[PDB]
Amino acid sequence: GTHWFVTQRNFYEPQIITTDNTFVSGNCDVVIGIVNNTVYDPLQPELDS
Amino acid sequence: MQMAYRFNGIGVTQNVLYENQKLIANQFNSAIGKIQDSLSSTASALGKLQ
Ligand SMILES: *[C@@H]1O[C@H](CO)[C@@H](O[C@@H]2O[C@H](CO)[C@@H](O)[C@H](O)[C@H]2NC(C)=O)[C@H](O)[C@H]1NC(C)=O
Ligand SMILES: *[C@@H]1O[C@H](CO)[C@@H](O[C@@H]2O[C@H](CO)[C@@H](O)[C@H](O)[C@H]2NC(C)=O)[C@H](O)[C@H]1NC(C)=O
Repeated sequence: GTHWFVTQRNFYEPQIITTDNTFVSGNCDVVIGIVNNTVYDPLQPELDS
Repeated sequence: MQMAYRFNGIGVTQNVLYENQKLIANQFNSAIGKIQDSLSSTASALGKLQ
């Protein structure tokens, strides 16, 4: 309703959308139906150490 | 998304579909449209049922 997660296909188990479970391809204008949401980087708290 | 999961089934990543969706749709429409011409011209395909 407000926040975006990623699940597996056959069982609802939501997880935070990071750079580990997603892969980067292309840019924004080609994909039809794309949305806007932040993708979390796990390296940032280690950079804040 | 169903077509993307079919491509992920046959070992091709989803960005191939999501960057060529219009081309894939046009190819599918042409492939369906050839079938009507083939069935209207050649009536010997139904030899098993005949
Ligand atoms: C949809 O998911 C979001 C993200 O988890 C929920 O927002 C959180 O709700 C919990 C409930 O206690 C809070 O502690 C968090 O602070 C909320 N925000 C975040 C960023 O985690 C939300 O409640 C869910 N439901 C709806 C209807 O939006
Ligand atoms: C997702 O964000 C992009 C930009 O980050 C939005 O695209 C437009 O981008 C230009 C240049 O950056 C802005 O001047 C426009 O204001 C943006 N459009 C809008 C409606 O804000 C894109 O529209 C965003 N998509 C969604 C669904 O919010």
